[PDB]
Amino acid sequence: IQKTPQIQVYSRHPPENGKPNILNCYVTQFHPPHIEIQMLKNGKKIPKVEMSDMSFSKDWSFYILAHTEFTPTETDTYACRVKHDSMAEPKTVYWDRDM
Amino acid sequence: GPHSLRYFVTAVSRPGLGEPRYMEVGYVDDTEFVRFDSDAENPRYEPRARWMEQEGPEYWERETQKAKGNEQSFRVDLRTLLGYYNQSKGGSHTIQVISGCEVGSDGRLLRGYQQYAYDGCDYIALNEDLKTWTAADMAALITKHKWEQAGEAERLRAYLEGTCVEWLRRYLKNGNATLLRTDSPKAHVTHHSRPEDKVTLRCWALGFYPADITLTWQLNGEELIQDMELVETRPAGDGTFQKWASVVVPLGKEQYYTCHVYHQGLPEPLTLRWEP
Amino acid sequence: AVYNFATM
Repeated sequence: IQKTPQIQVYSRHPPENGKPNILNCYVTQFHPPHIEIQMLKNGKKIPKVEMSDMSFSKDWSFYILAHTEFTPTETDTYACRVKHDSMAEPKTVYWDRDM
Repeated sequence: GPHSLRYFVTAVSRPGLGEPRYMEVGYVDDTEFVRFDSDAENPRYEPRARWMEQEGPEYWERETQKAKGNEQSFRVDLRTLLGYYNQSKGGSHTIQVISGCEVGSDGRLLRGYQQYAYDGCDYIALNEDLKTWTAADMAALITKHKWEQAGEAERLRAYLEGTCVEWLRRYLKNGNATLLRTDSPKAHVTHHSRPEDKVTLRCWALGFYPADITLTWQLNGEELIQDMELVETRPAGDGTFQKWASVVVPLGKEQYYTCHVYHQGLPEPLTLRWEP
Repeated sequence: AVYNFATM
């Protein structure tokens, strides 16, 4: 069986330019467990990314959090790019500050 | 209220690429507190919550040795199940286990559990009696029979009633400032235009602990559960959680819809609307 | 805290 990841990108606090925050990429509801999750700043991989909160749901699908400390600036764009066998191409979800 | 100790364990084969990846992730309630990952540079059990600094070197040594033994057991299991199911050595397979216990506010056992899956499907589980197994297929029936002959349920029950509850009590004591805290949600509503003279209203709840929460939208006193989009409550990187729920409403009529937030840290539930 | 799991 094969389940496509749901990818959600969000900050811990409502974003304010110049104020430290945390960016999150929660990747959920997927199977099989092999996966690549990269967080990107202006199209470039962010180096210090912490992986945490790995769990499974009742239907055994995998859940995991990538997160990183960050200080937003008005020009910076952030994204999460995920490669999984369920998807022909890597899927990228962009942080939408106004969501 | 009640509390839980849960281990999420995963073994994943990688034919052609060496030994399986093996991980154990431990939670007290909704908080990650320990982890073992076979792919780390130096694989050992590690603290994932600050209060686990209160355990000495002997704790980390024992848990590490136990994890390494478990890793070897799961390696064997992956090969065993290939035989049970008549599968080739060339494909990746996954074993998953959820193992743990829940206690009441008085520290006494409410429930124990141990559930296994293979390739994302139910395999075998301990029943709520803590004495018998349910097997989902004929492969798992082989495992059930081995475990019956070896007295495995009694060994497992002794863990669940003994070790599991006793360590859970200790973790709750040591981690009380983190685990028994309440962080109140802070909420806000955002507004987005749509085609067709309609409007998305999104109610956000931020910064809360524990994870259990309810967000609803109301029109004229009635909940709109069928028309709502939402996300599953989700961790926000610092031990708190967040959630949103949205509804689509007619332009000009946003004032009539209210978001309601119910949580442990809200003596009275929040009621809010869009603020132009 | 973690159980010592049995082989399957």
